[PDB]
Amino acid sequence: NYKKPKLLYCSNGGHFLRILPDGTVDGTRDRSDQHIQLQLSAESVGEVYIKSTETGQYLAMDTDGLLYGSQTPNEECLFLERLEENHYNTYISKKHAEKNWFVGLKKNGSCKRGPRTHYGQKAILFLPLPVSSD
Amino acid sequence: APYWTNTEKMEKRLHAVPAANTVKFRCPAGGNPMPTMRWLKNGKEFKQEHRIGGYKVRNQHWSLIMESVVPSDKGNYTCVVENEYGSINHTYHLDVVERSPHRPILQAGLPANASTVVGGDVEFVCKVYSDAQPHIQWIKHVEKPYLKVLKAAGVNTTDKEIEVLYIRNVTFEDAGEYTCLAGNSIGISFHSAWLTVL
Repeated sequence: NYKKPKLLYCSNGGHFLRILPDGTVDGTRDRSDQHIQLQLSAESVGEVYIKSTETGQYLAMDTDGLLYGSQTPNEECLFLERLEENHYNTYISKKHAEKNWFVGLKKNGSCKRGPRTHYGQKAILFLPLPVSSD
Repeated sequence: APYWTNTEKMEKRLHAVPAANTVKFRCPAGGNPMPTMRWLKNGKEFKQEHRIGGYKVRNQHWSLIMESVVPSDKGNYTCVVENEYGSINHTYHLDVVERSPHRPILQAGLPANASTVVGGDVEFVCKVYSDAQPHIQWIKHVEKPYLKVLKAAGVNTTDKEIEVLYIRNVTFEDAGEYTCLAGNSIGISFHSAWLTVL
């Protein structure tokens, strides 16, 4: 929904998307941790910039693959609110439209990279959930 | 003396997964003997029937999966794996989501038309709603032929400046129609506003 900061669950391993203060991005399961609270906004129709509410870092790879959090609203942070008919969402890089880099979840809570995602994955389908056990 | 055997993916405690999908809870384990098993969704026993389409089980690698999911079977679901020598168990929360891949829904009746003396001025309002996160903007038909834009969203202008127009010392400049564009991938449309001005 619009309203709230919401969390990104990726079904592969279930991980929630969380941005640690040093800038690096993975997911793990405890939903007490402080950095999975994200609220989203739109520069435009197609895309969204995601930011951890408490520490104020957006998500931005660069060609990199290396899923990092940037301090600046820059040309690294802007990925696609993809809603596929299986109702999960997904998110793929600004940097391109090139070759489907997408946001992932390796089964072990260590996703990366974008060269090796595409060809599936189940690593990529995310759900927006609420704060609570609502 | 029963024991859970290969944490395959018990580290997947949560399974958020959209309506009608399915969803596989496994609880292998072991111990001598075969441990009768049973299962719990936040309480005492859960059987079948309490779901239409039933259940179907495996007392063969003992686990559970079911399928075409709906929101009313929400909750925590508990492995329990016992013999005479003890018992083990695990618990899985299930979170059924429901998306509407339509484009933003707009409240009936907004924004509503208004009027005040010049030098005064009053507002028109838009309400978000609600899934594919919308990108939002108002326009007005002036100029000789097209409308021209209020100012964007994601423009670094947040939850506050949210159109909620503000019209300082309302001139007759402003005279005309005001409309409310907010889109996602599905498309976009809304209703609209004229100002009855003095």
